[PDB]
Amino acid sequence: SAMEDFVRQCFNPMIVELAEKAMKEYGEDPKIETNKFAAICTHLEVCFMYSDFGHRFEIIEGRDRIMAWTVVNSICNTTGVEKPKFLPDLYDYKENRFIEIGVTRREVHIYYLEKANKIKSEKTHIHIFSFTGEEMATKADYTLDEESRARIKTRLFTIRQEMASRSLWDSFRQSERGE
Ligand SMILES: N#Cc1[nH]c(Br)cc(=O)c1O
Ligand SMILES: [Mn+2]
Ligand SMILES: [Mn+2]
Repeated sequence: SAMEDFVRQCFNPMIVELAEKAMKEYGEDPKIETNKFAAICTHLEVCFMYSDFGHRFEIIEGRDRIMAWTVVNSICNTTGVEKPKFLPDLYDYKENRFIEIGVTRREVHIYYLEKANKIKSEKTHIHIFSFTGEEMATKADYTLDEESRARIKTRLFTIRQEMASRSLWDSFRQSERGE
């Protein structure tokens, strides 16, 4: 029950509510799949931090599927960018490309390969963050300036260390749930 307490204590209510909604979609109980719960919250918060550091970015993640696809289709219709096969996380209006955001407890390159093999689209930019301050991005183009990426890396490390002080990090990292 400690993972749920930590989640509600370190993530703001909006993020927690969105994550619980995602889990209700999956038919998953956040009191049981606690690690997936924390992972969902962390990925949501990274996506929102990313989109706020720009308005440069359009947030697709966190919307219900109806709204997410409505926004994707609006962007495609008004830009001509090819429609992604999977719901991406953001749209970058400056570079004019969709972005998939990855947050992993494994090596950034392994998860990068996983994401790139999955989405199978040369056009969606991919950006992977770890909990150790590492990143990897398509073409090594990290989109953001050093300060914003620093802010995200700090937040992720801090989440890791909070989990560690509560003896939660070990279970969370050995689990691939949420990636
Ligand atoms: N939608 C969605 C989604 N689901 C998992 Br699992 C990992 C992600 O990075 C992501 O954007
Ligand atoms: Mn997503
Ligand atoms: Mn993502």
